Amino acid sequence: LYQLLDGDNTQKLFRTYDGLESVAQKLSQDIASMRDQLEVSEQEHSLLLS
Amino acid sequence: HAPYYGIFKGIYESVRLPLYKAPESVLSHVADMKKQLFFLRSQLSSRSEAI
Amino acid sequence: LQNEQEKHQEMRALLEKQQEIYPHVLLRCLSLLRQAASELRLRAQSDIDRI
Repeated sequence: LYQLLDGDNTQKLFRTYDGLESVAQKLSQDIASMRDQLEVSEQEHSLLLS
Repeated sequence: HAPYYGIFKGIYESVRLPLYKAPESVLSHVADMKKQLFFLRSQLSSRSEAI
Repeated sequence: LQNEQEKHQEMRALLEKQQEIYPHVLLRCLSLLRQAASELRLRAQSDIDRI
């Protein structure tokens, strides 16, 4: 689950459970932030069209 | 009753996996969330190039 | 539910393609109207009417 979330990129000698929850929260925030950026891009495109 | 239940509950709330779901569905759900993130990245790149 | 999620993605991809094409059609129409206004009305016709 940690490998699925953070990839192989972090050579963290120790994986923690707080670290697992943090990377899970980050995936959820990255999806939310990309939806918000897409919605801003839709508004900009709608304003250009108008 | 597992001492780790409080931690996995926080992970399920973070990944938006319902508590009634099978525990084997967790890795498959996170893999589909990563697929969704990659799709939204492609979509934003397309739309920014079109603008 | 799965079929309606697939239909959602397919309609969204079709919507995004039409959103890319529509501004370019409007820009071509604006270009033709600008040519009619600047080259024909303000210049070529104005010179005809003076003479």
